[PDB]
Amino acid sequence: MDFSRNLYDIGEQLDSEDLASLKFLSLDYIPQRKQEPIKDALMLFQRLQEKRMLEESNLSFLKELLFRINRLDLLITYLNTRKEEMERELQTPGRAQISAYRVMLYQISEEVSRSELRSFKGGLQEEISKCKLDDDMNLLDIFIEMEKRVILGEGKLDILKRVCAQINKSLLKIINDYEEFS
Amino acid sequence: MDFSRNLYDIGEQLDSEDLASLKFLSLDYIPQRKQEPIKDALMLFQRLQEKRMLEESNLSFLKELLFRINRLDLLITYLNTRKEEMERELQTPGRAQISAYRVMLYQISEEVSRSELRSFKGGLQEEISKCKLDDDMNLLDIFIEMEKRVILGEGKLDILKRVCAQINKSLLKIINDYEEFS
Amino acid sequence: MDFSRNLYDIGEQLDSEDLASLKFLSLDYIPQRKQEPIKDALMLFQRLQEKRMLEESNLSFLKELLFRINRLDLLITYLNTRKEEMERELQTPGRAQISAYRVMLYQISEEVSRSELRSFKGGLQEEISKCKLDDDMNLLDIFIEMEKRVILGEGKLDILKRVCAQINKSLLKIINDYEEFS
Amino acid sequence: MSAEVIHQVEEALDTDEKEMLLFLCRDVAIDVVPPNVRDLLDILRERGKLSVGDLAELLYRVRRFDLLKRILKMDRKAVETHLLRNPHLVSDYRVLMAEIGEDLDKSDVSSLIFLMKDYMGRGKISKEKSFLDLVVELEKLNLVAPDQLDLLEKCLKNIHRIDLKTKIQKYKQSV
Amino acid sequence: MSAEVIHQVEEALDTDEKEMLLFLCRDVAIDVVPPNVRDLLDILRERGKLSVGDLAELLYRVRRFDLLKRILKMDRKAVETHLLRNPHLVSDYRVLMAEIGEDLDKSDVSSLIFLMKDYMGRKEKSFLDLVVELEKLNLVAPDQLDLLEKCLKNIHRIDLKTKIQKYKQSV
Amino acid sequence: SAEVIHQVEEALDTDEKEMLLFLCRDVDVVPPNVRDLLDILRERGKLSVGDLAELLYRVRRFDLLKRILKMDRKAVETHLLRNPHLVSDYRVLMAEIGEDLDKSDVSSLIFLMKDYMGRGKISKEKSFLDLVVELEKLNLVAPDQLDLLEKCLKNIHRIDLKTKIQKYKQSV
Amino acid sequence: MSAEVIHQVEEALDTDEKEMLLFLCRDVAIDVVPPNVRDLLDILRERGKLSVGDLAELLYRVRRFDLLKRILKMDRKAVETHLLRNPHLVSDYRVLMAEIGEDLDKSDVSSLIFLMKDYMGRGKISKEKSFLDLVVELEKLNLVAPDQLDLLEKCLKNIHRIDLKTKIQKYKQSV
Amino acid sequence: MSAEVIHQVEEALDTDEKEMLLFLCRDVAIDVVPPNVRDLLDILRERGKLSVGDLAELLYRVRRFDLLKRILKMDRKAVETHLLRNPHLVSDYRVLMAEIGEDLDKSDVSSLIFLMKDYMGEKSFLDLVVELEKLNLVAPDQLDLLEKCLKNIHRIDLKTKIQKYKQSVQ
Repeated sequence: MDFSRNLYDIGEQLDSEDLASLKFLSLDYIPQRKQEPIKDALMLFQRLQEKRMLEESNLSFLKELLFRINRLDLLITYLNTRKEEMERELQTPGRAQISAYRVMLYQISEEVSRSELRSFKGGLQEEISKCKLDDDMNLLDIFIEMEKRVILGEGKLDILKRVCAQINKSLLKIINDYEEFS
Repeated sequence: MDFSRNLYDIGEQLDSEDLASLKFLSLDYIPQRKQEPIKDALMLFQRLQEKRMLEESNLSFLKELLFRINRLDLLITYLNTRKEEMERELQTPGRAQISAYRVMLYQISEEVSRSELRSFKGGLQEEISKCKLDDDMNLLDIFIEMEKRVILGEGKLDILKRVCAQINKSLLKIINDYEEFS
Repeated sequence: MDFSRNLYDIGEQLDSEDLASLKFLSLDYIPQRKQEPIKDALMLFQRLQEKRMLEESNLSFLKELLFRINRLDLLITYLNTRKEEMERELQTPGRAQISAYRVMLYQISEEVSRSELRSFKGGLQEEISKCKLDDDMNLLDIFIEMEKRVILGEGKLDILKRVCAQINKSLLKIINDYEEFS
Repeated sequence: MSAEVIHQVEEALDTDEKEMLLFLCRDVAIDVVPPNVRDLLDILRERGKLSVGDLAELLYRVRRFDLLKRILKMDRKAVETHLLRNPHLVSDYRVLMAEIGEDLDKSDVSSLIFLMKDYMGRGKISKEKSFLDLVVELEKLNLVAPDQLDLLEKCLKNIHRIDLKTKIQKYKQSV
Repeated sequence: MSAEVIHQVEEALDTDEKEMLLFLCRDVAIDVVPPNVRDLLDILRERGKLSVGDLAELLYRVRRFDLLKRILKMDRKAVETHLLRNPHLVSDYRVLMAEIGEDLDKSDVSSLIFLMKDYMGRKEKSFLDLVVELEKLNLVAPDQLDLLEKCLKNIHRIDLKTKIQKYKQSV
Repeated sequence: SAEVIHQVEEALDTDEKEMLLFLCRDVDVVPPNVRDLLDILRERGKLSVGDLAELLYRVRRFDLLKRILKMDRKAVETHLLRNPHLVSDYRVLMAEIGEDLDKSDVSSLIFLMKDYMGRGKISKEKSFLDLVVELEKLNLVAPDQLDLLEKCLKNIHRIDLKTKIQKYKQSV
Repeated sequence: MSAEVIHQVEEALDTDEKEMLLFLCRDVAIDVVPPNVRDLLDILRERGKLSVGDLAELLYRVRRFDLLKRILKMDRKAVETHLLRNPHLVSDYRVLMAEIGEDLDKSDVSSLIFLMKDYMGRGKISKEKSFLDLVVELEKLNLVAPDQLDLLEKCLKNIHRIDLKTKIQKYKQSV
Repeated sequence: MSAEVIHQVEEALDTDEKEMLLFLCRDVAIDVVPPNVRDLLDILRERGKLSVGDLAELLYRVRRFDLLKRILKMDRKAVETHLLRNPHLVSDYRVLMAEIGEDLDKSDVSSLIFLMKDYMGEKSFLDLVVELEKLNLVAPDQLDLLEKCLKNIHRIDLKTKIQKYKQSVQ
């Protein structure tokens, strides 16, 4: 049972914030209904095992998830893989199992402080009511809510650019880089 | 119930800052998942008890923990142990259950003022995102975040030396002494 | 509800500095864990009430505490008690529940100016870390830290005399008077 | 009336005013205790005491006239005129208590709970509770009554606020 | 008496007062454990141990005076006189335990549980549940109360120790 | 075989079993027992290895497909490319919609649809499939018309599901 | 038309609607009361009082329109028009009772059985009961009648429900 | 030993105590599994394995000293002396398993279930123990698997308990 022990050890090192980030990044393969009762890494690992995306002989998706959240130490401590190999594998086209849109959204979320979050919520007071986007929700929840009303998506990004222009311009640089990827 | 009462009385004198220091010093035996839902010393003592590193007949770890954070009044009052005994015990190899690297990190944390902390953050701004530039961040959180991205391993100290060279020479002296001990 | 109303009236007059002084003066009856979350006189009064040291039948403790902080107006207004009555009560052995150690520490802290405080801190840089030597800390914090590090106690007073010998002469007289009384 | 208007009203109301809405309907349905806003509205729908006028009055009480304009398609002048010529769904005592609670900050509830700690205990007031919750507790202890406000007036005088005492005097003398 | 009063009482009470009522009535109906307040009140009515005065006294113990004002059409003076004349149902020990549990906050009960973990074999709980568990292990009895006194002394709560001493002086 | 059926039925869940029963309701009255359902399916002769593979693919359980049926995702994809004999696209769309709703959404839906359905029928602790079958019995939701479902989804402020419905309409 | 369609309707109905169908045809079945739906359908077939229109009415009264479209090949409007121009197998009292029972949950039926446990046998209702069974027991004690509705209205108002009371009053006014 | 005694015992016990007692009497259920605790008590009384001393022992092992003081007219000291004098009805292995299961947390038991799910094909620890015994993996003589898993989940106190048991019994 060495594999299960390794998975449990990996899951032991993830707190609430990292689990939330993993849940948001895995929205392309886990629907909302199966994601609501998830509160610990073991449930998420079971869900991944259900679709045969993670197993004894297939750790590529787990490596990608752990690298995209900048938990580099867990990659080498347990999975025995360094940063250079992960970058080389990911840079190859057609090998990434996560769309660049989700990665861009997560990276934008990571680079916003609390005051900037309040500014974002205030700038989103026109299209969406302030009550639905109060102080309780964080940036990822706001992104999910925008995705729900198809105001933000793969083909539509104008509202996001206009809102982000008020706060900073480096975020616009990230969006432009993502566009250059397409 | 003298033992439990003794532990409760000891825990009564540890405030929030000392609790955070104790939590940081015990990362080698308590993973992040258990670390997160702790807000008082009693939970930490229970967690240590469950690992059988602190019990009725064994109190070395508690004495070491209380000595490392420079709290000797509790040692001399509720445990009847003085500085000389602890120093002789620790000088003997094979009796220190805390690696010298963690102690060095904690001492550097104690040897930094607010302006020097801001300078430290500005120096680390290059390779670490602005998300860790929060004013609520302390030096221990910065050290943990550095350990996350394998830039501050026990064998990798070049970044720490380079950043500390812009603040003071005492930090470099401490690091050099640790490496001389090796 | 005369008793609670009088307690609230007494707590209304005090400001933050007097509250901090009282919090320092109440170390032996309220440990650090209960001491820190106090932000107003009401919390301290409630904690004292839980310990059955401040009630309608016995109000000598509050009178002594107010006399210590040299607030005769509060005693004459909300308690209508003369200073000489409190002096006579304190003259009786065993009536005062506060050890003379804290009284003499507060008396020493009373008569130190800011420049003399900085000189005092500079004279004790050996046994005190730089971070705890922050300029915002007053003499009471220094005394608390010295008690914590087991360098200044009831039975040992060498370091205090050694430091005070280079600053003022009246402090040595106060220490000598305290020693002669005991 | 319809379910859609009820749902739209529910989804557009913040959690801050949910407490006031729950407190205002205590007298309307005191035989039952409602858990949240949706269940309370469903209960009033069951009792048949919910209509356009009553809902307009309730929305006017909480000062959310924009919802009245957008959803109820009515202005506050019309509902004010209607209420002036119709019996009140909510007692004036409840709206007075809500108005007094709205004029207080977090530094006053601590003073009030400290003044009257003898009747209650630490466990009951351990959590942060607004003025409405403390008033509900006092009513449950039968210390405050619609025709008996002496204790609350005394406390308000003792907490160094006279304008609220003037409002209490106005309410007592007007009724 | 009639089921209307029982139904109104069940609807009016909240969960905390429901738990307190269950504990207060636990001693008298110690033979059969009641699942809910409804079944307990039905059993009390059937056994003949329930009357208007007894129900009023129970509500007074739970400290819900508006219910007496509204349902039973009584004021606290009448029920106090009835207690003075009619011998009470709930013992003084139960009301003393309720009084002690009233004043203990969320934090102190966890510390007390931690202190008592040595004697007891074993989440978040309430002081009523803790004292129930202590009574089950035959550690706290209406005559044996020294253990609780010591454990309250060690937690730095002297008013509750004074209350226990006053109760012991009562008997 | 026969033991493989028992192994498959022992590793499922209550909600998954309910979804499977709802999917198989297309082909009389559905029994409440999964083992009885498999027995009846084998008796009717519609049961097949490819059909069972497609059925398990529709519920996203590829691990069971490889563990018991010795087939991969590509095999069932090719079998679907041949023909989807067992189930219809309408039930697939219903299941896909039902798997993208959380507890708050179903609560709002059952609150809004209290006019058409009595309070006793809905009760509580019900999933979206239960509401779907309740509407189907009343002949309100069917492949021919989806106006009520579309309006209900519009009211609860979820337009992506409306786009899914429009995509299904344009596909057929 | 035949017994095959009768059996098909029997097997296409779940257990919950079996009780409703049995309660609907209690008055018509005057010889014996059957324990299953198939026996009742057989009794109607033997008496000759069951036809396409009668079966359509029975299925429409229980709101199972899909079976009518599939088997009977009729929609809601056609069967409504046919029933409005033909004698009714079931009286309005039975359908009113069914509609009243359709709007109650467990928390309300428990309240009713607890309140009315005294009037009927305490041990008679040891088994779990529903609203239809409660009405059956009430009629067995001759407490409720097609012309007597005061006790039912009082019991409904006891649990603070006015909508059903308004429906009962409307039915009384119509007759 | 009257019917009222067993009726009161069955009525006063709680659901968790009922399940623990049902597990603890596994050995004497060779004839058939008892669907209910009342049936188990009736079988024990009719089969001669139930007595005042035996009932006192079972009540002692479920920590219900109030019933012993009130119903069976006994105290802890007397029943402990009887336990010392007479051989135990139930082997200490079941008691050790029950004590271990009484200490594990919900999160810990979920993690243990996830770890052990590979060997086998929400659930309390007692359910996991009976499921494992159904697979003939853990027995009162072999405890390596459970000990290793408990060490792997960073709960070493229970490992020490199991080692002490192994030393004591043999």
